[PDB]
Amino acid sequence: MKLTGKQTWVFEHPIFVNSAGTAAGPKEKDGPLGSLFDKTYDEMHCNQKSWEMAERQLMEDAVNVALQKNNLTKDDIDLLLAGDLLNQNVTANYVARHLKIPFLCMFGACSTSMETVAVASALVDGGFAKRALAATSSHNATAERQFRYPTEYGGQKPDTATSTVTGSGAVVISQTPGDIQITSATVGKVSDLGITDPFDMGSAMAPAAADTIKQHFKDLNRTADDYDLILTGDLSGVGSPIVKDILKEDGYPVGTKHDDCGLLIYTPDQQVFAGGSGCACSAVVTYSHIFKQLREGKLNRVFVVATGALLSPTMIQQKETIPTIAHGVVFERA
Amino acid sequence: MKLTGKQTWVFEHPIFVNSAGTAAGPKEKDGPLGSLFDKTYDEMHCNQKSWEMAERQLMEDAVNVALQKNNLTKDDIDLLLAGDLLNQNVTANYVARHLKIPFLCMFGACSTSMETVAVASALVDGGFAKRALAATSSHNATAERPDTATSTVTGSGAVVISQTPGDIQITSATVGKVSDLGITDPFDMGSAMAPAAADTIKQHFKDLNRTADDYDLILTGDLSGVGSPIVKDILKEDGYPVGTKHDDCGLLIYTPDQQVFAGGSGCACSAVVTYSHIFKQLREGKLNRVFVVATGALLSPTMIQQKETIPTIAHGVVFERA
Repeated sequence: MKLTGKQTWVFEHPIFVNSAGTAAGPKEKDGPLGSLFDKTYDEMHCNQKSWEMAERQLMEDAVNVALQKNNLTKDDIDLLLAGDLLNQNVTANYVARHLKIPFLCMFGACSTSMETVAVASALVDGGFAKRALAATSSHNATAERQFRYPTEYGGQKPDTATSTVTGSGAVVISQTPGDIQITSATVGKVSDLGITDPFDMGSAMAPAAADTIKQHFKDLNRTADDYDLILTGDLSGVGSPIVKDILKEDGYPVGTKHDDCGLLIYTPDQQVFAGGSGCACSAVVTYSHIFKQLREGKLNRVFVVATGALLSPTMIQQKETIPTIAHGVVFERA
Repeated sequence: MKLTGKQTWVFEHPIFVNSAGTAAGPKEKDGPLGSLFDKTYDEMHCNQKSWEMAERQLMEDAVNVALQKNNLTKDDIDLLLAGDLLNQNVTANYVARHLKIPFLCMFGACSTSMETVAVASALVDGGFAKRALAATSSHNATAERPDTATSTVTGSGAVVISQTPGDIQITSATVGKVSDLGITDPFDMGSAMAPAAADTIKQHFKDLNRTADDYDLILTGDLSGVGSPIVKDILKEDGYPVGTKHDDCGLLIYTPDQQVFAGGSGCACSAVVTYSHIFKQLREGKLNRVFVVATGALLSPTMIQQKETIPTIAHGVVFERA
């Protein structure tokens, strides 16, 4: 079987990333990775009438640029796996309306990034799709109309807070040889240690990432030594240290091989509090900077773990806790 | 390859439904299928403090009853594929927190029913999971937050899928694509989803070189009173008449006396009707090959506020009396 261990998929047929596209907003463009994005904007509106339309334009760009690079058209794709953090997945659904590609709407909060890639890889390895397209997007303002710090009460947004990344990433997956190769994926399970504070996501998601990372090592009988980098989605300032401790306390120290996209996307000068977040966070950083590091040879085997928080206002209203999840995928220099 | 045609998956290894569980609310319990549900309630609250907790209890029931029937425990499951129509998928996420089974949150409006089952079948056939659990739920109250309107079904259905022999067998699935003819009226879903169902049904026939004659029944999710006639016309106008082999869950779940307008709707609509009544018909032999097509409308208030249209989609799965 392809299922190895408890939660890990090891693909039999070689699965590769044929092309990757990324688009990002102004704050991203001016960040330390801004020059690596395929498309950028100076205005959050992205030349659109509304925030929702902006996020859509971001995904449109990532998808088209990805298809363009591999000299492909929407008709060369068999499956489309996408999802966004805004309810009903408006972004993906409307973009899918345009692509007219058999659509499988995914959603795992800010872990959608790797969810879509993991299942897409499995469907291409299982022979259900010759070519698959996995995409995700996020917009600072759209996510703000859904949830925001109630300033009207005079309090101040805590340092534990984070800032949603404005951008989108898309990737093309198939059995056709490429520079980057997807070798395994670990599907995570829901974790809930009891966190209730909706403003400290880092500490809430840390356990989920550690769980998935730990189960992944055990499933493949591997350790941190088997990777050049263990990249986490958006644990940011608060969660990064916490995940490194839990891993160490579990006998699987990640040491200095760990890093987080939310810490790489921006610079501590762009007033982004703890660090970056959002579905687009892990996606834009991986599809541009970590794919590149891998192509250039600066890296060989990386483990990307997108983390997500499944918390709604109505639930926190009923004294419920904040469940979290983490999904991981292993990328390697072909 | 397993991919046949444009959008259809034909599984190589035999995939079966080992067990199915369903739970429903009062209006369902008193309907013409009420006696077939595993668990029912007389109060929409389902002995819970809030509507959200009620829906959760509904999914808990369906999952446990399904696991109970096949003498299984949450630890016997490798993958959990569920989704609900309320934003952020609160129901599935919290239920998943309890099952602690590797979770893949799905969402395709009222088509989630078949989406979860189709991808679950593919992951079990591809060898990524020995046992998969697909579930969906819907609650009339959480859903709200003329003669064209519909009424959300209160209930939940769950199924267990694996390569271990069972009474019902899943032989193929057709993944649908987004359709948008231009409907903008958020109160006539039947006419908005009809095209999506017709498209998926048509592509499915062409992919497998089949016709309506190859099925004893073509079941649609919740086209209801308005969409059912429309889908039959489009199919006829396309050279693929479904004739009298068509029926809709929203027309079977309730009786035109329970004041449910056009008919039933919601993720739970197609699920509870299929996992109880149509699985049973198949076990008893009253049916042999059925094609279930769950349809969904992807419309939000904020989008309709910007003069946008209503995109829809339909996913189908072929269940066969093994």
